[PDB]
Amino acid sequence: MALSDTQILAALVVALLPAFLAFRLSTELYK
Amino acid sequence: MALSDTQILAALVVALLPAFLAFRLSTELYK
Amino acid sequence: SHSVKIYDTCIGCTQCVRACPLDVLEMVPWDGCKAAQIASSPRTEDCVGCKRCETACPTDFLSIRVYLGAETTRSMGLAY
Amino acid sequence: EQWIKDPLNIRPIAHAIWDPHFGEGAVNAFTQAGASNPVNIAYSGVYHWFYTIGMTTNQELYSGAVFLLVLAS
Amino acid sequence: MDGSYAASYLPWILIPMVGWLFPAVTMGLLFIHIESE
Amino acid sequence: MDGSYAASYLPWILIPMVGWLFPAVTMGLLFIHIESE
Amino acid sequence: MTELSGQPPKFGGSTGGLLSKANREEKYAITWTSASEQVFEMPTGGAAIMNEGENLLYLARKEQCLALGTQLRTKFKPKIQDYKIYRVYPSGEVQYLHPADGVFPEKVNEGREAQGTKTRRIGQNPEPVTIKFSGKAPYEV
Amino acid sequence: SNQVVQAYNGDPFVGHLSTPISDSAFTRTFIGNLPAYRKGLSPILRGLEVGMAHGYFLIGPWTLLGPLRDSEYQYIGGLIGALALILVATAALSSYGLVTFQGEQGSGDTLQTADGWSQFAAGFFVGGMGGAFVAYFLLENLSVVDGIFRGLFN
Amino acid sequence: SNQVVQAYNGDPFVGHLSTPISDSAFTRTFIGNLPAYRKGLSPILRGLEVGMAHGYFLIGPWTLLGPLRDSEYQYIGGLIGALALILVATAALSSYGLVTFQGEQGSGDTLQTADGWSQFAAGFFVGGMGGAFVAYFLLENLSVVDGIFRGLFN
Ligand code: CLA
Ligand code: CLA
Ligand code: CLA
Ligand code: CLA
Ligand code: CLA
Ligand code: CLA
Ligand code: CLA
Ligand code: CLA
Ligand SMILES: CC1=C(/C=C/C(C)=C/C=C/C(C)=C/C=C/C=C(C)/C=C/C=C(C)/C=C/C2=C(C)CCCC2(C)C)C(C)(C)CCC1
Ligand SMILES: CC1=C(/C=C/C(C)=C/C=C/C(C)=C/C=C/C=C(C)/C=C/C=C(C)/C=C/C2=C(C)CCCC2(C)C)C(C)(C)CCC1
Ligand code: SF4
Ligand code: SF4
Ligand SMILES: [Ca+2]
Ligand SMILES: [Ca+2]
Repeated sequence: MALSDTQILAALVVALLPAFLAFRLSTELYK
Repeated sequence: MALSDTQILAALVVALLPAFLAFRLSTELYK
Repeated sequence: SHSVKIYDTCIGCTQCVRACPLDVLEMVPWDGCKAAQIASSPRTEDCVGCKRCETACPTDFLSIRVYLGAETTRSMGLAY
Repeated sequence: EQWIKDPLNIRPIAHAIWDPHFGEGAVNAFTQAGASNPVNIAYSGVYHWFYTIGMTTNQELYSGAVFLLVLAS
Repeated sequence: MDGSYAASYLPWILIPMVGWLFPAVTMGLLFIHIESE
Repeated sequence: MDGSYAASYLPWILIPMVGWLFPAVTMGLLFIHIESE
Repeated sequence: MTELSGQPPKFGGSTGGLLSKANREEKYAITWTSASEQVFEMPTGGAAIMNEGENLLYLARKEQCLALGTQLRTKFKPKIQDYKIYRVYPSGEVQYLHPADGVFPEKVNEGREAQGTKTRRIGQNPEPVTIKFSGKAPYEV
Repeated sequence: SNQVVQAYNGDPFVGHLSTPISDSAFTRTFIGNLPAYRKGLSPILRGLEVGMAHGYFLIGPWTLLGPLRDSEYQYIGGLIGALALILVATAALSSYGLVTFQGEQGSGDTLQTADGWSQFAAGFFVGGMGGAFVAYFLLENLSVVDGIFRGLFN
Repeated sequence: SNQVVQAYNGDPFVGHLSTPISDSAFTRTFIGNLPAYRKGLSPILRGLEVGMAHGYFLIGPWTLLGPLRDSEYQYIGGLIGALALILVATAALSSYGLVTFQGEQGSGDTLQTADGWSQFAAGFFVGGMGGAFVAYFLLENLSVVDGIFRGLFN
């Protein structure tokens, strides 16, 4: 009934793109 | 009735001098 | 570089000069044909050996020959 | 020396095998013609040649190998 | 894999020599030779 | 110390990463940035 | 001759252009005088906007420069026949290559010299037996 | 304008494109700060940096996929294979610097010089065998590393 | 003529003879391509090359003839003896370069310069202890090396 390892890895992959998008926002907020 | 290790090492030593003589022939054929 | 030799069978039809896309051939004056001109190749270090001058020539066994000799950066046609 | 005893059934051996990529099947299948090391069955005619010439022991044709090394030198 | 013949220790060092040590120094010497001026 | 949950192997590498590998390269990048000209 | 006067044409940039041979061994440069702001296809790849007036374009091989000269002389109704192809070294020297005599090589003028002209047919060439070890060529000698 | 891909370094006749993969700000601040490219280093240190990340990962494909993963000498065979690969690697690049930088000996950009590339070869060899031996030592004592990351030696 | 031994480098007053051992083609292309003599290297790389062949063979006389060949700690005592010898060796040659190249600091032939000989000392130490540890590691795991040369781990 608990979670699986593939759900945790999918959560890491689906949170990888907020890291890229926050990197884009931080870069354009610096300049 | 088979060979011995000293016969193999003597074969290597008696074939060492064709290596030196072919090295001499290759050097004088280059020049 | 290649060697472009031009023989005396040339009739001065200047097809080979306008066919070569590298400006090695050029028409010099002459007195051995009706057109009174013959092709000549001074800039043979720029010839790649493409033999496009030996496709537009009207004589039997065409009067211009390109003997493929040594190679270099120009004769191999390299942009690198 | 084991080929001249019965040259109708036993197989001649060219040389031995020493590549380190052999597993266990390739060692248990290449130990042919009665030899504990992996060998390679000779298909050239050197054994029938050396028997027809009159060579019996390995020592005389080893001495022929040393003689040909000197002749090549 | 072993050797029933005499001097079984000798292909144990001659197979890696002619396989690696001879062609590496041959290609090294040849690449130094054919690319020098 | 282990993990009864799914993917117990993952904090085993994420705790030293965010503890050492993230702040060392963050302080390295920041010290290179704030002291350059 | 020694100085290249011109402006670069309007071009977005390509990949088949000047490689690392340009700043190391040699490159080439074509200069021509346009009439309008038309469009020409460079042999590097794609199209470019030919600027008005005298413009300069850097290329990597002489064959690309002569292919551009053919495109300038045939594929335009104001036929541009006043282009100059130079060879630029990384040392800075500029060699006037084409049409260096001043007139095009397709027509004849006085001042040229017959270089590489034989006085025989190809059937009158010598045989490679008589010059078998002279080191020369059967067509040269 | 709003176009993100432009000509490389202004002039549009060099065969390259200023592109968000090629010539973005992040690329020219990350590739330009890699050890083979960042300014102010001797080639011995930058070769030592390049060598360590290459030695550290070459242990992997032989300890997990090599022929000695059957037996108990797994990491020893992995280290031996990676030491052979880095020895061949430094032989190749030291012979490259031996044959390429003979002659004119250009002054600037000291990595592309014969003494510079030989310093790079010495650095690559030290970092290569050191990264290989550290990855071997951290893979062989994996029970110790697991014990000091889980905290069971207390 | 047919004489094979001549004067050294033309002039017959230098105390040397151009000889098929001294000044043959093979000698001046083999000694001249040894690491201490071939051109285009920094002294750190050529010291690292000289150090490796010296560390690799110094394990031998103590693992086969040293006093620890009786017990099971044979190769450990051989490595310890060779590490002591290479440490004394690099102490001797670094002190040599410390005391010989003080003063005028001649420009050309960079090996015979104080910074050059100190680079040679650092290279000799790294290659020395590395060749010693590799020969120790390849002698201690000799069952592994015999298994991967005979091919019995498959
Ligand atoms: C990955 C696969 C692989 C590899 C690497 C090898 C490798 C080898 N096998 Mg092998 N083998 C394999 C698969 C493989 N095998 C398989 C699947 C089988 C079937 C079961 C066999 C069956 C087999 C037998 C039966 C024997 C070998 C032997 C050998 C060894 C050759 C001895 C040697 O070095 O001579 C040197 C190699 C050569 C001379 C060949 C190279 C020829 C070159 C390319 C041409 C010349 C180039 C140029 C002109 C000169 C070189 C230039 C250079 C100097 C710069 C060698 C270690 C033999 C052995 O143990 O040695 C006695 C042997 O008897 N193998
Ligand atoms: C040309 C003939 C010839 C050929 C094809 C081979 C082939 C072989 N020998 Mg071998 N051998 C030869 C002559 C030859 N041998 C001679 C004359 C001797 C006496 C010194 C030996 C002594 C010898 C030993 C002691 C061993 C081998 C082994 C081997 C095998 C592995 C390769 C190796 O390590 O060799 C390396 C060989 C040597 C270092 C010495 C021989 C070198 C010969 C004299 C040079 C041959 C010149 C050749 C024609 C040059 C070709 C030029 C061409 C590329 C243009 C391989 C089957 C090994 C084996 O059985 O493994 C299972 C092994 O342990 N050989
Ligand atoms: C012809 C000769 C030859 C020989 C003898 C070998 C031998 C070997 N190959 Mg191989 N191979 C060859 C040709 C050859 N190959 C060719 C032509 C190819 C291309 C098709 C391959 C492709 C290939 C692959 C893809 C693989 C092998 C592997 C192996 C090894 C199997 C066991 C192992 O993991 O070793 C362990 C590794 C070693 C023994 C490496 C040598 C390191 C030594 C011990 C260090 C000695 C250096 C020392 C400090 C210097 C001494 C100085 C000297 C002067 C004394 C074995 C040593 C397998 C492997 O894992 O090898 C890494 C493997 O996966 N080979
Ligand atoms: C902001 C909310 C938040 C907080 C406070 C934490 C806190 C923690 N997480 Mg975590 N996590 C989060 C969100 C958060 N997480 C999200 C959204 C995910 C899904 C990808 C995860 C996935 C995750 C895993 C898979 C693991 C943890 C673990 C942990 C613990 C150890 C730290 C660590 O290794 O994290 C490292 C976390 C990551 C590499 C991914 C999460 C990064 C998030 C998305 C960034 C949060 C942005 C943050 C607000 C920025 C602050 C800016 C501020 C300084 C100005 C720690 C309790 C570990 C644990 O349980 O150990 C016992 C562990 O294994 N987390
Ligand atoms: C927040 C994160 C964090 C984490 C995860 C740890 C974790 C640890 N601390 Mg620690 N510590 C922290 C914060 C942290 N600390 C802070 C903030 C302080 C200051 C108050 C301290 C002060 C402190 C002291 C005073 C001591 C520790 C010790 C320890 C270790 C106990 C077991 C041990 O001896 O390890 C053994 C050591 C290690 C595992 C070191 C890491 C070496 C790794 C394995 C090598 C990997 C490098 C590799 C080559 C590079 C890989 C590249 C990468 C990209 C993959 C443990 C690893 C004790 C200790 O002995 O640590 C040395 C100890 O005495 N810590
Ligand atoms: C090209 C296809 C291919 C592949 C994938 C393999 C794969 C393998 N072979 Mg193999 N082999 C091949 C062709 C291939 N072989 C051929 C043609 C032959 C000759 C006939 C052999 C002969 C052979 C032998 C004789 C043996 C193997 C063995 C093996 C295994 C271990 C070898 C090893 O450690 O590699 C080492 C490889 C490396 C060190 C290179 C790693 C490259 C990395 C991963 C690239 C990473 C790129 C990165 C992800 C990109 C991003 C980087 C950055 C930007 C982040 C492995 C599964 C051995 C075994 O035991 O089989 C199980 C073995 O004994 N092979
Ligand atoms: C007999 C003299 C002698 C000795 C003992 C050595 C010993 C060594 N050399 Mg070496 N070398 C020599 C002469 C010698 N060299 C000469 C004359 C040249 C000029 C061609 C070179 C050029 C050279 C280069 C370019 C490199 C070495 C390297 C090395 C070291 C490890 C690799 C090696 O060669 O495998 C041990 C093999 C032997 C001892 C057999 C010697 C046979 C020939 C003469 C060696 C030729 C080297 C060859 C080009 C590459 C070999 C590597 C190979 C194993 C993959 C080792 C300490 C490498 C290194 O680690 O440096 C940092 C390296 O990159 N050498
Ligand atoms: C000069 C004669 C001599 C010789 C041959 C030996 C030999 C030996 N002594 Mg010894 N000893 C001697 C005098 C000698 N001793 C004296 C005068 C004393 C004082 C009274 C001692 C006191 C002594 C003690 C107290 C002990 C020994 C021990 C030993 C043994 C091991 C030592 C060792 O590892 O050496 C290390 C040597 C080296 C690292 C140098 C190697 C030199 C190499 C081989 C030269 C190579 C040149 C090369 C071949 C040329 C070509 C190079 C290139 C061109 C190819 C060894 C058999 C030990 C033992 O256990 O005895 C069995 C021990 O405990 N000795
Ligand atoms: C993040 C990221 C990335 C990256 C990734 C990767 C790929 C990484 C890698 C990593 C790695 C790959 C790492 C490694 C490391 C290593 C090291 C850390 C090493 C060290 C070494 C040592 C420690 C050694 C030492 C020594 C000894 C022991 C002895 C001998 C000598 C010497 C001294 C050398 C990318 C790019 C994608 C992008 C962005 C993101
Ligand atoms: C052939 C010949 C010869 C020679 C011989 C001999 C004498 C040889 C030697 C040899 C040897 C003597 C070899 C050796 C080698 C070595 C090596 C190969 C080493 C390596 C090393 C390493 C691998 C290491 C690494 C490392 C580590 C591990 C860690 C620390 C650091 C380092 C990085 C360093 C003569 C002259 C007579 C003449 C002619 C012929
Ligand atoms: S094409 Fe032939 S005939 Fe015409 S000008 Fe050229 S060489 Fe003479
Ligand atoms: S080979 Fe080509 S470049 Fe040379 S003359 Fe003929 S057409 Fe012109
Ligand atoms: Ca296995
Ligand atoms: Ca003892």
